[PDB]
Amino acid sequence: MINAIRTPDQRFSNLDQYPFSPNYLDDLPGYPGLRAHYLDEGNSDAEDVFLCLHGEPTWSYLYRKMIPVFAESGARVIAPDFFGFGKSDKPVDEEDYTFEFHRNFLLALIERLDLRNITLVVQDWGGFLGLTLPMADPSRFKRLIIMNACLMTDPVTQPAFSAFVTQPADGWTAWKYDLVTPSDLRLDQFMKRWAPTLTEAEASAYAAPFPDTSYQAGVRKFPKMVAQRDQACIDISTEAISFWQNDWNGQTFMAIGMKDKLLGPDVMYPMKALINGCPEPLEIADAGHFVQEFGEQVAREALKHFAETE
Repeated sequence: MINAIRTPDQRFSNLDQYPFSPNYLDDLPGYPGLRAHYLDEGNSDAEDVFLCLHGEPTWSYLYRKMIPVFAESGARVIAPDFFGFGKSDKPVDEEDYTFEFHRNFLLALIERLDLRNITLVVQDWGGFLGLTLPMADPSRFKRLIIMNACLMTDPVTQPAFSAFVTQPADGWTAWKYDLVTPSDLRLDQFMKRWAPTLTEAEASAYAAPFPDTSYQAGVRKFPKMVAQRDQACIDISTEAISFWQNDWNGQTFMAIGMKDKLLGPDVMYPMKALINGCPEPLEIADAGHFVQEFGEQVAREALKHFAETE
């Protein structure tokens, strides 16, 4: 079994702009005893479902500006927290966290809730994982909103998606050094550095899930998994490419956080070329890596784009 700890609800008591009522699932196939938290907003009987996937080191809090917009259009919004993150249970051992550990959780959740007509909404690890889900059951997915993300494939198949692991020094090397080498990891202080428009209250909401380092085994493992891609990760990621090029016939919307040192234009303009029918990217000039902090514009533009297409 997997040994996990749970964050005290008290830590989430007064989160700025997070009025969303909690939903949980403690009975997922392959994840016994592990309770997963997810948001389930908007009309539950909606034709469209926006599945919003977060990355590192965030949780569904990152979608708080986008969720109202999507919901007001008549849609259902599902925003799950990865194990190790947010209000989900947190495995204490880093080795329990793998690519398939998170990917199979997502497949398990989509089946349990039986989600169809999915507009996939992705960024960072939500992208790395999320972009390999449509091929597993393509009839469930109808659209994609891709923000600063790509696939964890091998450096030969796609050099773009590995070159940042090399450089620049103030880029990935800094991002990884800040997350895996501090024994005193203050996620609010980290997020104030990498998302410099965050208010003090917003930033502390990113530290809320982690009372102390014993809750951060999953926050440490994600950077390590980018650097050291395992065979299952490469095979699934490289097979996902062929899906996006050849099989994908759904509506796509892309938005780039232009100030992002790691997963900005040089990762995203390759990513565009691989997604069949991907239009011109909305380039948000003032946005860094966490484009969802400029998410009200992205959400509105995506709905406008999708509506003026079909």
